Amino acid sequence: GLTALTMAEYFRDVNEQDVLLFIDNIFRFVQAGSEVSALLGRMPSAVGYQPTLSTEMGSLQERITSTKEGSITSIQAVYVPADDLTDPAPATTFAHLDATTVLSRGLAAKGIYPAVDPLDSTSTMLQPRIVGEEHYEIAQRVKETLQRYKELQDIIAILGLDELSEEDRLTVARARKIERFLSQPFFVAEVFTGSPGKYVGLAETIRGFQLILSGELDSLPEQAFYLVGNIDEATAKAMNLEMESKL
Amino acid sequence: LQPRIVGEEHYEIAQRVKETLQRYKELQDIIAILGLDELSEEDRLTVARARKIERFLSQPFFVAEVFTGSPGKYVGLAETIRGFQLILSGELDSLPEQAFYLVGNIDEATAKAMNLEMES
Amino acid sequence: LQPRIVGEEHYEIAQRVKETLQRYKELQDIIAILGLDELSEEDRLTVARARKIERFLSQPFFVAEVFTGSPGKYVGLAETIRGFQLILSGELDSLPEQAFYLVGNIDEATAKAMNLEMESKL
Amino acid sequence: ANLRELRDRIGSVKNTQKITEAMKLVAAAKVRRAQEAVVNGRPFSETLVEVLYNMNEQLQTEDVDVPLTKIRTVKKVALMVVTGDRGLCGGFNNMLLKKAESRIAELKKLGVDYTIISIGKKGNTYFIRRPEIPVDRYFDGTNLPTAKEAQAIADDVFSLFVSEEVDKVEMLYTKFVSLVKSDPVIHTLLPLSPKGEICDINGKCVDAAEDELFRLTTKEGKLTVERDMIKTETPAFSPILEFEQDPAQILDALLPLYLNSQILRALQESLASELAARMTAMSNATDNANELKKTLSINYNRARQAKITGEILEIVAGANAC
Amino acid sequence: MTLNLCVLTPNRSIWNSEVKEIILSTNSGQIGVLPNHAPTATAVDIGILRIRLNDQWLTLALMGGFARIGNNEITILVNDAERGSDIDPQEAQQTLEIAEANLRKAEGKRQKIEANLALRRARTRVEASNT
Amino acid sequence: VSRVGSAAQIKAMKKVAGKLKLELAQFAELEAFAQFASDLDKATQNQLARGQRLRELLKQPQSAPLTVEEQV
Amino acid sequence: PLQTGLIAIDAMIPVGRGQRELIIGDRQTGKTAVATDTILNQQGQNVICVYVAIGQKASSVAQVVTNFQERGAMEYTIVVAETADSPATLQYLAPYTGAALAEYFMYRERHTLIIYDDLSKQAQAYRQMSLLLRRPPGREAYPGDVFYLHSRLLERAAKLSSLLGEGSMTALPIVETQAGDVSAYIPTNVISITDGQIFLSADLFNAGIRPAINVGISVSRVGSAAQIKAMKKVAGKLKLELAQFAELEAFAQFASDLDKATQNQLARGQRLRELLKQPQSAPLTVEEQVMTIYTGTNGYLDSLELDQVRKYLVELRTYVKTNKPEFQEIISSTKTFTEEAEALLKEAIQEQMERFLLQ
Amino acid sequence: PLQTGLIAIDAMIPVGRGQRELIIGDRQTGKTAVATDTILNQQGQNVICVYVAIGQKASSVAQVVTNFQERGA
Ligand SMILES: Nc1ncnc2c1ncn2[C@@H]1O[C@H](COP(=O)(O)OP(=O)(O)OP(=O)(O)O)[C@@H](O)[C@H]1O
Ligand SMILES: Nc1ncnc2c1ncn2[C@@H]1O[C@H](COP(=O)(O)OP(=O)(O)OP(=O)(O)O)[C@@H](O)[C@H]1O
Repeated sequence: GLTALTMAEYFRDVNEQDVLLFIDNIFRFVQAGSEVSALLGRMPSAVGYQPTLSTEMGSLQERITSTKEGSITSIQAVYVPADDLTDPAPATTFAHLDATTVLSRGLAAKGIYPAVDPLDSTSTMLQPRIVGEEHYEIAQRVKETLQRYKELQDIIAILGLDELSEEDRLTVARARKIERFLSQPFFVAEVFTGSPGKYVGLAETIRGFQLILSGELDSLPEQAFYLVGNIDEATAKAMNLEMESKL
Repeated sequence: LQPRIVGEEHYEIAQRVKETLQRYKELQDIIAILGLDELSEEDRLTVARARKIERFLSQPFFVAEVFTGSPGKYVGLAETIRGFQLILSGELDSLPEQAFYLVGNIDEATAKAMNLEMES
Repeated sequence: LQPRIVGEEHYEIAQRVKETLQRYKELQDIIAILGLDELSEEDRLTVARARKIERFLSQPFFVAEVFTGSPGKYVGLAETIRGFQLILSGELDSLPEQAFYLVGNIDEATAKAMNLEMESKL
Repeated sequence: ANLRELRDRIGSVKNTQKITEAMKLVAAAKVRRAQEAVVNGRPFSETLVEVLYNMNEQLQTEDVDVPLTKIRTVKKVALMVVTGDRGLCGGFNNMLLKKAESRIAELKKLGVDYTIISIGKKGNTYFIRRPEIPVDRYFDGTNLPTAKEAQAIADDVFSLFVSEEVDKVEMLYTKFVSLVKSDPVIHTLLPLSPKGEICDINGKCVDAAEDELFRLTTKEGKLTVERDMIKTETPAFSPILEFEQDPAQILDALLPLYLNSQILRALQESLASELAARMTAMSNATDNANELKKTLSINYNRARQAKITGEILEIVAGANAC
Repeated sequence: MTLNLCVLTPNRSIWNSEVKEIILSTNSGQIGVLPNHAPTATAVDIGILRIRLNDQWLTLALMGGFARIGNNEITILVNDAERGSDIDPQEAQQTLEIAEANLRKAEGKRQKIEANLALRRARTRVEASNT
Repeated sequence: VSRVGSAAQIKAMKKVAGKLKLELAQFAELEAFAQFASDLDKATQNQLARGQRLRELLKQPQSAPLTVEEQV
Repeated sequence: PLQTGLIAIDAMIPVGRGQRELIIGDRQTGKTAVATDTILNQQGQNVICVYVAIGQKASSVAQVVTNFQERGAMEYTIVVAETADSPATLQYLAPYTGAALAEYFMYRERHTLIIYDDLSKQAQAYRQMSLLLRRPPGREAYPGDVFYLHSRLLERAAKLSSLLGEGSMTALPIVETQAGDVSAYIPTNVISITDGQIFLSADLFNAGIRPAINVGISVSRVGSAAQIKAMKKVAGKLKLELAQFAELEAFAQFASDLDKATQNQLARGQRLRELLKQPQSAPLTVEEQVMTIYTGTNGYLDSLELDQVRKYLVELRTYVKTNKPEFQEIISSTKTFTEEAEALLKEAIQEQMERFLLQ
Repeated sequence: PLQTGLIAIDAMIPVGRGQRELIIGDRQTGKTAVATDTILNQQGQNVICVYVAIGQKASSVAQVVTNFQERGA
């Protein structure tokens, strides 16, 4: 890990680049440290880890920063031992994490790659002061719509969409379209999915979600938003799905 | 707590209090998941009496007048014994649980219950 | 307990006893809180037969008549197979559970059932 | 073996949560089916009440003198109670039996010679274990309440009345008006108005606010009910019906249909209300088992870390002692 | 080719199909309704209601009620109706023997009426199970 | 438990209290299982009643003993 | 693909040549049984098999080797045996000699299979000698290089590079958990090292379902690349339907008052579970299990009773293998589930349903 | 009183000068927003403030110190 961090710090410092340092399972870094301390004979810390757990972790995490030159951003895979977030490997890993993306087998199976869970993913950046009041409120409204959909899935399973209230039906349709619009074709997954892949900045993101969330894009199918970016492409796919009907 | 040291009346009242509290502690987890609606009539009566007992156990302190207000009460032993005889005997069975919370000398519990019902 | 070693009748009756006891152990918390009355028709029969099997697994030992206070019994293998096959056949559904407690074989179970019925009537 | 029994307790709590949410969902399905049953049994009673209103208007000047509309003011009383068949009920059967205790406590005072017909299972178990109450019949929910239970009840109460042994057969049931709350009502049944309107225990025409055809719709993300006033009713017109039977005997052959329809409607309402109470009780129990599972998982993680710590500290203490 | 006929039990609509000739077991006696009948409102007895499918004359098993005749759109409100034959007569005789037995047992003035209604309904149960 | 068992008892106590521990454990399990049973048999109610009478009999004030004939 | 003969493995947790799959379970759940079924299923394939018995009882190894000689799986197998009376050094060295033998055969262009039965015993032997050499212990007194012990061994199981010979060595280590503690030290080590894990449950073993594979918690990081083209088609439907059954399983006691589609999915899952059952030392060929999955997942056994599904399937597999060898040939040569194979299979299913309803 | 500026603290958990009041919670539940609120509230009062960051990441200290500098504390 320190070898990788040195190779990344060169690119940051000397070339003034924005570096993306990918760590593999950072649990195995902590585990290898616990191994070398058990070998050197030191007395273990609480749940069996090395006594130098917090300092060993900090000596790594304190060089993934942003200087006046560039910025190293790290995306670290985190394994939770015994699935508890209170174990000293997650308890000290999470003292250095800024955001969190959970990848969901549900979305991976139902075809909504990238399979990031929208509700179990967090970020300390998603605050008004940091991202703008508009961005914050649209993100909160999308989370509320998805949460209402997840709460209403069982009710629509029992009764049906024709038996819900009008506002709840409108919510269910909007959330369906939103869940399908979170998906995106990748420049890398292009080679087997075939779709040419898209890059979608944040401005077009919030502007497409504002439209799909207000009552402007309500007269469109669900599969017109699926696997596109840049909501104008969603309207183009919609026009194609309507050409299939006028034909 | 022996019938030869504290007398038989004190001993029997303490035993009955601990018995109802033990029954309550037993069915605590069942009434935590399910609730009181599933218990029998005698078990519901024991639950209500155990709740009145655990409220009549609290008391205002002179040294804690800053935290609770409602200044402290000194309660003798005879008053405690009469109050718990009154609770377990079924006489004080139709008055709110909050009438017993943070008082001394169960005549104050009755005064508080009357005040609460008249205030609504 | 392999079929080729133990015989198909023995192997299958052992498997059925073990499945009934495991199903009863898995039904334990859906009973212990939610009520034995609301249970389905198949699970009530499972619970009844599994309690009868649990009682019938017990046996008085010759060396333990100081503890059980009753004479001990030697039970051959064929009588065990026949007794458990009777129990989970469904024809011993009429005997009380306690008629299967601490009995040698299944004729002792039926005799104890008869005695219990006599004590209950007169 | 303490950690393993903790793991097993947590697993049993997970099983309890899964089965309580299954019970909640199947109770919601059964509420929807009971609503379907009510809306399917509606039009029969609609045509019946319009026919009977017209015929009574054709008979107010007449001498109808049917035993069902007749008033026997000597006032014996026959309270009847429907209760929950199955269990856990939220607090359904408790409130029902409690209002029954209230009514009989008011009645045995006045000497009106009360008596009780129990229809539910929890009700009749309560009544047999509390033998200080006179009782007339027992019924159960094993038999379906859709047709045969209610038809037997109608037979029993009809033969109770026309053999003029008792007056004032009134019913205690619990109309499904809301998910979390369902307050029981006492409606009189047999001393019925000739118009054909269901009354209250006193009789001040509570058919006005009956709010037919409850239905289930969510409000914002959670299921509620919505109950309106008047649907698909055409009672006004009555052509020349040119009766073939006797004008009083027409009502004599008609009014048992009103008795059966009212009893069946009350059974369907109390069934839907019992299932709604069960749904809300199982929702509460699922939520409580959820928070209990969370607390158990926290305590177990703490115990596991403490066990690992103590074990390794003991091992290293022994090694350093060597 | 005939007037519309509907039987309605308290919970469900039985069948909204029309049949040609219908004999009605009434309180005054068996009457038959002819197509394009003038509207006559008749009371119904616990008896045998039979239909004419214009292909085969068939019976309905009802437990009482009241029938209205409309302008070729008639309604029959009953207490309990069994369309056609659904039970066989053998269980019906195994039930009539207990019917006549419990009449002898139950002789209270209210149980008098209970057993009399049990007889009146069991009899029409059999005489509708005839076909 | 007692590893010595009824050999540490007089013949009177062996006669009257030989099969009692196992039946008391069986009653305890039965009474546990009958808490979540709605309808009961008459024999089950009688067994429950006997178990509860015995459990009331099992009580003793401290330093207030019974002899062997009182125990019998 | 590395065919294990167990349908629930080859469809749900497929193992490939060069993959390290963990057979982890509790005691007496069927780990050795799964290993033996795989070694017996390697009969047709030219896979050299290695079974390493570490700290076992000598009569257990005797029974296993006589079972091998009986079923004829001894001509392509080697048995490395270090019983529990051996010094700790020999039980610690035995898996490495097994790996050396399999490496010889692997680098000579042959495909090999190695089973390390109870690697936990090797870890305990290494812990014993580490403690006796006075080394600083760790958690559960294990030396800090016990992960190195296990990883240095498991990384030898490779799939070579087509210029080294296209050979491979599949490793099937066996790890025994205690009291269901998957978070125990050595199980976590081997779970971190190996490609996938195959969990066995004592509750499933007692409930009758044997082999007691807990598919909901078993993973295979290799995925469908360890399958033939004929198996992925039917495995998709098997996966989807078993997942739906696992969802609705809590609703099985309320099946009567449920939707018809939900009752259908519940019955479908509860009779798909019946075809996952399998007797010991009877591995199925890939065509037999393809036909079994096809029938079950399409619903040509949604009419029979659960006490008849297994018997019907045995009679059906024998019927197809005897009467219509063209289906076996299509699935064997082309390795794909051809529409002609579907036609032959539907004809055989119809004819066998008639012959079975003839009783 | 030692006023923190927060209504809830100053109303229900009042703190005086000379009291050791603990700020206890999970991670990212506050406590540093609270600490900085109490420090920024001492502008008029004649109170020296000390802030010891014992194991925080360097960027958190950077944010806190720049907020202090900007707001004048
Ligand atoms: N598929 C199966 N069908 C029937 N029985 C089986 C099956 N698999 C295993 N068994 C039975 O389970 C018993 C134990 O199996 P096995 O020894 O393979 O498990 P194990 O976990 O290796 O045992 P141990 O824990 O002693 O190592 C054996 O008697 C065997 O017959
Ligand atoms: N009162 C508040 N209003 C708005 N945002 C707040 C408030 N308090 C805290 N936050 C936001 O919540 C996030 C966490 O708060 P804070 O920095 O106080 O916790 P913390 O002490 O850093 O937790 P930890 O040190 O364990 O990470 C911060 O990014 C902050 O912007």
